[PDB]
Amino acid sequence: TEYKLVVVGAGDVGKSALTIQLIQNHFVDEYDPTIEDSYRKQVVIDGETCLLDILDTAGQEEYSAMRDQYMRTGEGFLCVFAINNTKSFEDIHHYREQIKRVKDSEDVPMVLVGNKCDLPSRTVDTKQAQDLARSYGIPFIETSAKTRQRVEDAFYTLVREIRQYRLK
Amino acid sequence: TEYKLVVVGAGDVGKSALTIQLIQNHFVDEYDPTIEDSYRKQVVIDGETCLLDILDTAGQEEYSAMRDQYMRTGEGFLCVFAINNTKSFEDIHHYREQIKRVKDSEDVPMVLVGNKCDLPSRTVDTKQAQDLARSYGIPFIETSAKTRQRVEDAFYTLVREIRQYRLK
Ligand SMILES: Nc1nc2c(ncn2[C@@H]2O[C@H](COP(=O)(O)OP(=O)(O)O)[C@@H](O)[C@H]2O)c(=O)[nH]1
Ligand SMILES: Nc1nc2c(ncn2[C@@H]2O[C@H](COP(=O)(O)OP(=O)(O)O)[C@@H](O)[C@H]2O)c(=O)[nH]1
Ligand code: NA
Ligand code: NA
Repeated sequence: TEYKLVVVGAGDVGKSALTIQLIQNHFVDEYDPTIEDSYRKQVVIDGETCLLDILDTAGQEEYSAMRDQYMRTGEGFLCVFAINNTKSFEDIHHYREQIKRVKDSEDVPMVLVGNKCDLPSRTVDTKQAQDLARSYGIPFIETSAKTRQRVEDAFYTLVREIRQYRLK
Repeated sequence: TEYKLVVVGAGDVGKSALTIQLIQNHFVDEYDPTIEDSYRKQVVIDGETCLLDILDTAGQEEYSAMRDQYMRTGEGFLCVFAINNTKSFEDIHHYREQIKRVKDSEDVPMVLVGNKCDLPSRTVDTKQAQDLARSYGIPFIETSAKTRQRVEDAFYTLVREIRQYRLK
């Protein structure tokens, strides 16, 4: 039932920062007196209960056995790069292709995110990213976790993509 | 083929500290000229290629959709508590029971670890832990990631447990 979001992308692009910001304003204390302590947190986005996972192959998942399992379990993917990191943008295709392979489908809920849009030191232009998103058939959003710009929007977009996919 | 180790336990018991220490002295640069860049890191413990994963339900996996998948993929479990944290010891049974349930088996390679054995502020006695390990049928090891005591031993023990299990 819950929407399973997975944030993917190169290391140091702001996956953790984005997810923490989102959770900060979206967690609810859910009351259930038939469980220990009675109050578990859950994340609710655009009126949907969401589960959230970060696939971090640069850090926490470098020596991991779980990469393909994150991709099989995940329902929608936020593919993140940083606007000051050309390599992180170049890495998007590899992640996208992986997910496509694992899920064995051309149609996966995905949103492309260019993070750190507050930085003056841009090397990835909006148009480059737009072209990429358009090739994939997916939305593109620029975000900044530092300044809190379009963070909720990116997650909201992905939720909506998953909602549309589920209606098929 | 590779040994899939999963470190489980309450938050702040030293799972990350233990795993980082282990990796520090066990990673090898593996040369393979048919791949990009030619040199991927791998972890080798007791002459076995290992993959390493931390299940952290207090942090990185609190809102996660992946708990049961970590347990299904994992082959051996390092169950960690801290000797100054009574609650973290009380939580071991819950983790153990979860893994048993997910894997549908009484026989899972497991090692019980009491971490932070360098601390003077003990509330879990060695005998308590020994009794627990003995009930489970598994080794118990006290460790300190801070002072670097028995860290390799704990992982070596779990590797050996997995080796024995695989020989069945
Ligand atoms: N200027 C700026 N820095 C950011 C932004 N998001 C994250 N960072 C920083 O980038 C680094 C990597 O962030 P982190 O969330 O750890 O990236 P992850 O490795 O992809 O999870 C940290 O220093 C963050 O503070 C952002 O939108 N703008
Ligand atoms: N004294 C002491 N502190 C430790 C030890 N291992 C970890 N810590 C500290 O305990 C805290 C939690 O460690 P961390 O690895 O983040 O725990 P995790 O949440 O289980 O991954 C940090 O402040 C670590 O530095 C240890 O063996 N001894
Ligand atoms: Na790493
Ligand atoms: Na958390």
